[PDB]
Amino acid sequence: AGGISHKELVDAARQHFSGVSFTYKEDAVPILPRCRFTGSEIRARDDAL
Amino acid sequence: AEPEHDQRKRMGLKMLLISALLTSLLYYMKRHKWSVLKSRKMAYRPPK
Repeated sequence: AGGISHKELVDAARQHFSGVSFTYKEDAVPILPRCRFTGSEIRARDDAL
Repeated sequence: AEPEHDQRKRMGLKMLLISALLTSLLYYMKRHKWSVLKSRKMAYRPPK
C-alpha cells in the first residue's frame, strides 16, 4: 500500500519469492481441527490487586 | 367414624404419584444448579 506499481511489485516477488512446489501436498492449504466453545469460567483471585 | 375414609385414601394416592413425580424433578433441578460447585476445581498459585 502506497505509491507503488502493482506490476513492479508483482515482478520483485517472482524474482525473490522463488522455489516451486512439486507434490500436491505443498499447495494444499490445510484445514484446521475445529475448536470447541464451552460456557464456563476461570477466576484468578488476588485481593492485593 | 370417618365418612371421608374413601376420598381420603383416593387422595393419598394422587398425593404419592404427584409427590413422586415432583420430588424427582426438583432433585434434578437442585443437582443441575449445584453442578457448577460440585464439578468445580481450584488451584493455589503463589507467585513463588
